Amino acid sequence: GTILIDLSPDDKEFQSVEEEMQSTVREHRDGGHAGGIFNRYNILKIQKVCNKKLWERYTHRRKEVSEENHNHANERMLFHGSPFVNAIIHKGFDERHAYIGGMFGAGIYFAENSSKSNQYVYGIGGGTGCPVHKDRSCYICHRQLLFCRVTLGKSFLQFSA
Amino acid sequence: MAHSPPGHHSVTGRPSVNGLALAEYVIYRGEQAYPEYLITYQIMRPE
Ligand SMILES: O=c1cc(-c2ccc(-c3nnn[nH]3)cc2)oc2ccccc12
Ligand SMILES: [Zn+2]
Repeated sequence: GTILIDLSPDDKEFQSVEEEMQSTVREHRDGGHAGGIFNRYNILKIQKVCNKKLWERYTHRRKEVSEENHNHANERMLFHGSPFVNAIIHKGFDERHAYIGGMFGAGIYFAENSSKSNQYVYGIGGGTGCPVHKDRSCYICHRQLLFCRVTLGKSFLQFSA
Repeated sequence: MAHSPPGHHSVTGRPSVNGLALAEYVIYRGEQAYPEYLITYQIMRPE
């Protein structure tokens, strides 16, 4: 059911997504161990993900949340990096995409910092890096992130290191 | 998957040490996210 539509670099939509990606890079406390050493990306392609069933599932749940939270879905656009990106775009997020050992429990994790999600593209801790060179800081291999629409509703605030 | 804290739909991880870090978020139902853009990229070696 999923189709992928390429955005042109000329399109304001490509440009706004690129800017969110580049402007949210930060340095990480691991010195680059998980995600590599970099200040910016080379963006190769941005595709819009279109799946009617998965959209309707999302908007159904969003309305339920909104009605439980003074008509406020508290919707954000956040990054997700994962080895399962191909499964996610075809079948949607589910329990298989949970971070069982995450610090806030077994759920699906998203970041405001693109460079945070980048740390998970090759797995937890960056796994063994890219499949081809086994390099977590590979500058050759193509990586993929998702920029997702996420309904937070009433969010539990956890202060943390 | 775990459950959301009772009475909440998500968790927000507010960083309280690294002043440069932005927030991280956790949802406990797959239906609460739609993967809207797929971005293909390389990280760039600093100069
Ligand atoms: O983008 C994220 C992906 C994930 C993530 C975590 C575990 C997996 C996973 N589970 N098994 N292999 N990888 C995949 C993606 O973790 C994050 C944690 C904090 C902030 C963002 C993320
Ligand atoms: Zn590589």
